[PDB]
Amino acid sequence: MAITSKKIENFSDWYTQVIVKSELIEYYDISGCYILRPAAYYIWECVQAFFNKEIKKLNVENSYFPLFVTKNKLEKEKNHGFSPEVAWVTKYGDSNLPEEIAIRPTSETIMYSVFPKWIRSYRDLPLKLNQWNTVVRWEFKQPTPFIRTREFLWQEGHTAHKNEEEAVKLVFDILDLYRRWYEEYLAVPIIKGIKSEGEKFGGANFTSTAEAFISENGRAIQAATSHYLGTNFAKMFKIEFEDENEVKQYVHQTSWGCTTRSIGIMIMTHGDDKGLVLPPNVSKYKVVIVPIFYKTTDENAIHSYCKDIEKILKNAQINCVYDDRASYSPGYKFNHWELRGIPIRIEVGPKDLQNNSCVIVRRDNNEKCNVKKESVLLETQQMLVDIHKNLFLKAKKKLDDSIVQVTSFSEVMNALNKKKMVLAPWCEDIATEEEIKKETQRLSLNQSGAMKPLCIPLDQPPMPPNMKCFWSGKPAKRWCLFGRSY
Amino acid sequence: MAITSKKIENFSDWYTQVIVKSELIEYYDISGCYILRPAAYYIWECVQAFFNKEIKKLNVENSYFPLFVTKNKLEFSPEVAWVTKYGDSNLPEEIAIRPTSETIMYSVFPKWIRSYRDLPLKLNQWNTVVRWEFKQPTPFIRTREFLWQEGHTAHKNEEEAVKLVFDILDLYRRWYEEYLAVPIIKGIKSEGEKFGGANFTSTAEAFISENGRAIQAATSHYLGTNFAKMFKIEFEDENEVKQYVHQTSWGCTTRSIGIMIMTHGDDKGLVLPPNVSKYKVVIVPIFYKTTDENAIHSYCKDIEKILKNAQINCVYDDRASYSPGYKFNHWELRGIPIRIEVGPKDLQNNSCVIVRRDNNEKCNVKKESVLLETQQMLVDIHKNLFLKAKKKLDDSIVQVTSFSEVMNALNKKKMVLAPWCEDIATEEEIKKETQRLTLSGAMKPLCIPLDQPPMPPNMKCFWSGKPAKRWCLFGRSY
Ligand SMILES: Nc1ncnc2c1ncn2[C@@H]1O[C@H](COP(=O)(O)OP(=O)(O)NP(=O)(O)O)[C@@H](O)[C@H]1O
Ligand SMILES: Nc1ncnc2c1ncn2[C@@H]1O[C@H](COP(=O)(O)OP(=O)(O)NP(=O)(O)O)[C@@H](O)[C@H]1O
Ligand SMILES: O=C(C[C@H]1NCCC[C@@H]1O)Cn1cnc2cc(Br)c(Cl)cc2c1=O
Ligand SMILES: O=C(C[C@H]1NCCC[C@@H]1O)Cn1cnc2cc(Br)c(Cl)cc2c1=O
Ligand SMILES: [Mg+2]
Ligand SMILES: [Mg+2]
Repeated sequence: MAITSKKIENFSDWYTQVIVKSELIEYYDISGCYILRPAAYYIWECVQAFFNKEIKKLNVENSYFPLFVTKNKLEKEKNHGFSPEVAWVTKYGDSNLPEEIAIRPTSETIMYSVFPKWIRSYRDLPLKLNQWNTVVRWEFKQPTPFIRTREFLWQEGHTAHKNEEEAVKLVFDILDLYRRWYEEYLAVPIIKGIKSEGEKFGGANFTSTAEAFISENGRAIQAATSHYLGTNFAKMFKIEFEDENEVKQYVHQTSWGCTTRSIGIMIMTHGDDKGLVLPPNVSKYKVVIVPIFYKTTDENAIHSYCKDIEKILKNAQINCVYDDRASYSPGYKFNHWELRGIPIRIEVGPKDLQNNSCVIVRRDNNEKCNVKKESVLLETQQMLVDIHKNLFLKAKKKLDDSIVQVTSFSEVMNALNKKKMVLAPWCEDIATEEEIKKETQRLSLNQSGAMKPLCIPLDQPPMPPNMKCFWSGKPAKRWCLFGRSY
Repeated sequence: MAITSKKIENFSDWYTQVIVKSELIEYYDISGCYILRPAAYYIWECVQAFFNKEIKKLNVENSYFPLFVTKNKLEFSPEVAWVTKYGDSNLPEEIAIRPTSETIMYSVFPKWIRSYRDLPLKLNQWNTVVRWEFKQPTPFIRTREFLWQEGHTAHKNEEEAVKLVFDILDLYRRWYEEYLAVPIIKGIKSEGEKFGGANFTSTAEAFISENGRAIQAATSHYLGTNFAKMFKIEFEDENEVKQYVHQTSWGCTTRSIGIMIMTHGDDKGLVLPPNVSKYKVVIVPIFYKTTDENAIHSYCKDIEKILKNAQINCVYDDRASYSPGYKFNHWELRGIPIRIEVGPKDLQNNSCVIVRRDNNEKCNVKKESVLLETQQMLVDIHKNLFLKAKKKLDDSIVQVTSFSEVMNALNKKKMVLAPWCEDIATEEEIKKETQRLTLSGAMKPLCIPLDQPPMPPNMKCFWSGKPAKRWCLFGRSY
């Protein structure tokens, strides 16, 4: 088992190979659904634990609402173009249901229908809820393991506040928790930003977003969402509270979500030609121990040594595996565990046993270092930190190198052709969005190739005071990130 | 609000009132589906964190398998929900929502298991399933959708598998007893009540005194090679000989929450084992003057700090809209284990008043020691709840030798322990005759308990008169 396609040459097939052979997923006889094996789900558990800790600090309470929602309830607020993606239960056994029932594609209509019962006065606020659940969307866009799946795991938070300031504050708090969840657990850098009027969630006042970029195929991917919903849903669902004068006021809402797409983003960011590369924080085993016998008499000495090292790491709660299987060569094992993304390999040969040393090898850059057994615990600890740092830094470099700043449309296509995004001064007129889509599609016929507004970044470079929009020529308001996406 | 029906007098309405007014659930416009509000879901998270910790000591690895299973792979029948449409178009073939995941997982087990080095395979899922139940649903107890976990393992032999079966069963015991303060009885299902694909089903049974109802609390099966043969799950042993795997499966649902409520709830509302209550303590201030307000606020906050510094989550109810009485009632209703009242008189003593939820005992405590006496109290409450429940379980069993004795016992809201021949045949006979004489009156074999009383040398079966093999538990259920 080896990775047959190179990441830069054939990214799609490299991806499918990596995720199957590293034992993250199995494919399934229902298109767009994938089995999450222990190695994948472990990553989900880690980020889940982190995120739970941090939102409980914000006093968000977990909850669980039904998987099913009635047609009447799901469809109450007009359509507001999701309808072909709804999966419908039409019967139980061989008996038709009087009315069909939908599986949740998200929980707005389920939760907000009961919010008025729970919110009567200003004394009931804020209301802060989260769910860890599964949803179903029958994606017609190309399904891709983790990135776009028809059933996926995720978290949805919904809150309601007495005013705008408090809700918006929470929207950005959540957003930085997403930043930390990418950075600290997946070693993935993201760009924070505000979605254009064309790209935001229809029900939202504004949509803030974390964007990632896969440099290897030049594609941006939305990494997480955090919305200021204002009073839009409060009006739709009649969610009001009597204020301190017993005057009825609309709540100010937020919602926010992040999915197993994250695992996908992480795989694509750090994976190399040898396979999966895991940040230590989301790998079950931090270290693999591999014995080496240069045709040596005593297997048992080396075995006992290896065992000692394993006990040292395990006792320090650094989980590890000792691969003592007789039926595979050391080289086989090196490759096998590289493919599975074990952050550190420790090799023990006969020479090492004589010197009370061992050889430590980093998954990320393949650097080796002979070190004394009695120092392995401190070395390992530090190395697991270094690895994370390295991964993050490398990813950040690629991210920063993927942003070409431009001032006129004339520079754009070149940039797109080099698998980059563009940062451009933009008038933000809603009409220009589809225009820019159409033109970049058309011009891509020569080189979907359309580029779209990814986000208005929080980190704006200086805007020269007479600067014009790259596209319309009108006055430019802010810098916007554009690029091709998933 | 308060509880309008008494537990002993009208159990159903009491239960409905308690779950809604203590803010555990909201009813929903699809029958048998219930919203889990933060207080119920918190309970679920606690027992989940515990179970995860323990199965992870057994090298069980969590995973997630799809909600959907194809018609082919799936093939009880009318209980499955079918998705047949996306938007306005029909799926070319209908897909089911999982009622359980045996066919989803065991289909892929052959690919993952090649040799004894791949064994044991130990997987768990925290997920949801849907079963379209015929019976009227009961919040937590029997719901159309429920959360649960499913564990599935495959071992190289019978011995290892069976040992895992009972390790898991004990973990369920601890789930109920150390976290929900509910006593259970370990037993083995009769040959008609067991899981069909199983070699044997082990089970934990609970009982509700007040309505005389037995509830299956959790399951742990030895599956032997049944599924290994039907699904072709084989491993190369250490001599390169192919052998069938020996499998196990086990599960426990949000029903456990129900079992706890019913067990500990009283006529003031919810009663919670301290470890599954978000707030262990509510601190309530008591005023006379506007002058007192500051000194009592500070003091209160001080207590708060102490508790929270010792990782004891608590709520200071400094609301002015409400009287201390209303507060007491409100937080008792929501099942907070401890109430610390702080008044002026207490303030002059550097003391306060601590009040227990389970038995309403009050006592004065000096600020300096509040921490230590709260910790102890939280232990004591759990213990008291468990012990009391245990008594009520023990007094719920009536040992009989002939069917002559059964019926009075049943009608006293009891279950019977009887010597039985374990003839599958006798199982529906007994049920047809027990109800002849919104829930059924029939009684069924609950479990053949692991702790067997001695069987007198030639004792006859309480029903068929044939020789008795073992002592079995019989009773009414949901
Ligand atoms: N099918 C999917 N599988 C996995 N993750 C998804 C899927 N659809 C959306 N997400 C992610 O879920 C988060 C919440 O997304 P949401 O607001 O529901 O996205 P959306 O409106 O559907 N945008 P789109 O990706 O174009 O479908 C986003 O950060 C997406 O990255
Ligand atoms: N509808 C339900 N809601 C909640 N818990 C349930 C439900 N059905 C079964 N359980 C519990 O889930 C656990 C696993 O049992 P399982 O084998 O899945 O069902 P079961 O034994 O067939 N129960 P039943 O269908 O009522 O005869 C047991 O503790 C059951 O009591
Ligand atoms: O799901 C959303 C908005 C937000 N819901 C809570 C978590 C964070 C998330 O961004 C946008 N969205 C995305 N896909 C959908 C698909 C269908 Br089908 C429906 Cl009915 C509705 C939707 C839908 O509302
Ligand atoms: O669900 C089971 C057996 C075990 N599955 C894994 C966890 C523990 C549990 O006891 C029994 N069971 C109960 N109800 C079912 C309903 C339907 Br519909 C189907 Cl198809 C199958 C079943 C079914 O197999
Ligand atoms: Mg979408
Ligand atoms: Mg059933």
